[PDB]
Amino acid sequence: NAWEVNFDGLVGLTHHYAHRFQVSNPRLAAKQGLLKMKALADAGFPQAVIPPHERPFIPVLRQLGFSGSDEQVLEKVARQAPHWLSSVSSASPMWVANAATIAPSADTLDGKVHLTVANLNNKFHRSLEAPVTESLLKAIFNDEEKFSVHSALPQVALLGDEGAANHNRLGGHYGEPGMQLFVYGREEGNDTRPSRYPARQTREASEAVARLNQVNPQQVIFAQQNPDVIDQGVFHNDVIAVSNRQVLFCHQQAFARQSQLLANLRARVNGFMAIEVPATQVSVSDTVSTYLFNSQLLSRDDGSMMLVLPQECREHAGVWGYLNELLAADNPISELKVFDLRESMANGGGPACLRLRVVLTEEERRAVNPAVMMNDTLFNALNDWVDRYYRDRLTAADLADPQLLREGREALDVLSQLLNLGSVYPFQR
Amino acid sequence: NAWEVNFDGLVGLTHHYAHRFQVSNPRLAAKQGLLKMKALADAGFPQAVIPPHERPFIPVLRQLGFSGSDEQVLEKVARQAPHWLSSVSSASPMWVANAATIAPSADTLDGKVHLTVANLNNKFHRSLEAPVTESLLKAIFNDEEKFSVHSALPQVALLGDEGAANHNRLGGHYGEPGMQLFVYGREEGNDTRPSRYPARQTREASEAVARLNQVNPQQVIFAQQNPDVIDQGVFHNDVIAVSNRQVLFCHQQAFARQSQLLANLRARVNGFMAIEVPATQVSVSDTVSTYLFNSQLLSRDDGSMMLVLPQECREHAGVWGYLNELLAADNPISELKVFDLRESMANGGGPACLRLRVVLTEEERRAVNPAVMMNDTLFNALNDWVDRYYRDRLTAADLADPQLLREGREALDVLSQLLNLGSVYPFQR
Ligand SMILES: [K+]
Ligand SMILES: [K+]
Repeated sequence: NAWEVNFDGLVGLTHHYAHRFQVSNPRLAAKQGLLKMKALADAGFPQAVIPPHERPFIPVLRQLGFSGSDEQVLEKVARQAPHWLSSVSSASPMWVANAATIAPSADTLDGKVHLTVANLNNKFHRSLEAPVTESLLKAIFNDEEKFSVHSALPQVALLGDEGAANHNRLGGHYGEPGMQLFVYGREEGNDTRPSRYPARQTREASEAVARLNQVNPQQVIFAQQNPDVIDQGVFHNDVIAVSNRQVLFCHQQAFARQSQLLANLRARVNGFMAIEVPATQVSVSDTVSTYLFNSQLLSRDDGSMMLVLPQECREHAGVWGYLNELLAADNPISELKVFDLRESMANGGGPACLRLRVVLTEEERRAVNPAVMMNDTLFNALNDWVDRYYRDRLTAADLADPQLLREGREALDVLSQLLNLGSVYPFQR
Repeated sequence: NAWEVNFDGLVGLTHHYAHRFQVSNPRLAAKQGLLKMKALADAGFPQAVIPPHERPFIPVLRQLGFSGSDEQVLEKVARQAPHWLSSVSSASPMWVANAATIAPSADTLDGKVHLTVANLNNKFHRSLEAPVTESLLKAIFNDEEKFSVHSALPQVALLGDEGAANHNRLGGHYGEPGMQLFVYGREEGNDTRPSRYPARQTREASEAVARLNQVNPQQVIFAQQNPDVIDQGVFHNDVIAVSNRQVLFCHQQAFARQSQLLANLRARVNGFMAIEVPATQVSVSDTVSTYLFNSQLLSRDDGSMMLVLPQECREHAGVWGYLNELLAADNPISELKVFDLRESMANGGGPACLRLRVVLTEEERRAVNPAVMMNDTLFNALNDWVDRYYRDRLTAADLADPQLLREGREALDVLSQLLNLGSVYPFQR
């Protein structure tokens, strides 16, 4: 039987702000993330980890015209065009919800697990991720008889893809064929689209990923996000809705043709249950500020569920009130769990943004690189690694420091050994 | 003694329309282009050629999720999503003015000729060109002691680059250090930008290419295109202005701060002469429909110049009238030459769009692959090749034909032998 395994992103050393804060705490950011990972693991929810990337990323600076040695390039950019430093030093890869789109073997035509890297074309600093993200996935899901990793879609606005963050999977047990729901923000020919915040996900992209992941045509549904919610701050579906098994926890203003979509899911998903949060109870604004929907909806063995939320949801009387009501109402959600993720939330990432859901059978679980599976040993090893290399204070100005560069290179080289990934980074090649 | 050599694009076999004409004539399109090439060569203007690309381009269709053999992929796309066929079968590479940005050795810090491939990120069908365009340039400008080809900038809207079409070079003799003028349509932070037709060229990209091409900082000027002209159809600078030696032939509504730009050129370029066409005489509309500014401004040995224009300029009484006046006025232009380029103009390409200007010293000219330099032998060989493989009629519907695919592959394989390029195309690797 298959279980849903969460793969979380280990915050990188250059985590920074580019709130009125300019000083970040990389070390604390990583520790907060590790704590969430460990807690869930300890509670019985399969957990794994995905490492940070090479930052600053000098290769793209060379692509931009700066030549010399890594340190000279860094110096030239610092002196001539320092704004690029921030753009090539983001710890954004930590939000693995955007790393790729997953298709469990129960939904594929060739019976293998498929993962398609997201190009993340809309944002320059995130578009840099794809190549390295592909290497990491291939080093983690290395067994080609069980896993199939596809390269990201062409890097153009027409095929903007933000991955799992806009993906959903509904059904009975995880191991059974499920219904996949792809949410997009825009499509060619459709005049209905955001007018203040461009849509990062296009239907053309979603459909291509569906194709690449060999998804059964009858087990896929494409739905357009409500354009008005996007203009309010919902840049990904995972900020206004989340799914798990037969449940779809969403805001009433989440989808363009919501009524139609839900009815369709009810007809196609056995026992499907939609939990819509009316705007009266919680507004879109409240949703965006608390990240109520960027929560993880987990399943226990008895069929009950747990909601993992960021601290902002508890600090908001209105949302907390709603959650306690939901807890007592007639539905699977029987527990609420809150985590302090201030560092990630400062840059726009909640509990779900930091994780990538991968349903794996018992045999597939065994095929995954064991060095990335969470347990006491990995937890302690990572914590020590963080205490050794991560700084407690960082600003954009420190990105020009050659020593930060050197520290990050050693750190990643040591981590690649710890996670048994080999020479997975560009600088190692 | 350096000369400016024109490298024209040989129209590909899939030239088609995706006016209301639906039937294209690939063969005629190629022959019209060859005729212009030959005429200029015969008149004494150094001329060379750049081959078409692999079309349909199946590899991108696979990236989009269609698997199987080349024929099956083609079949699946034709049946499932036929609109992709057109987007991967464009003969757009013919407009080599967008292939890359050139820096003559007289302007470079390392004394070599630099060529940076344009990403052409704005349009999906043209963004496919970069990789193959890079291989072709490296096979034509193969001597690395004389030429340096740099890969295209990252494929993101922030770094949209359309190449030479937005470039200009002013100065005395071609071989002397010249003043480079980079024209862009938008830049970050600048609220001044097109509002109807997105700007394909960003200042950030222009500046990066300037760096890649090792351009002397004092020999470069960045100027913003007038946003109002862009919204009227001027998607590239070579549709509203053209330079040559000490002359800059442009429309009065060409640049944002025109007065300041021209005064600056007057101060930095000896003998600089700006020929501004007032709106009263020729409107922007007239400009866009006739392609008056997408003309080639050539130099003869005595210092006189010749304007190479598309038929549309002669057919427009107003523009033709202005040209005759310009010919008699006090300036270097002493001759007008018109060519029939209806096929290319049908898709938005005039004489200049079909050519890439490369200033080369005598030694550099000798270093260029001799097999692509224009002469009677190459001219006759190419015309025969065209007659053998090009169809007289074509529509988007024919792009699904496996036989057209096979014809194009053999044609390109034979052409690669004729032009002594080796296995330069993906299908040959
Ligand atoms: K409940
Ligand atoms: K004249």
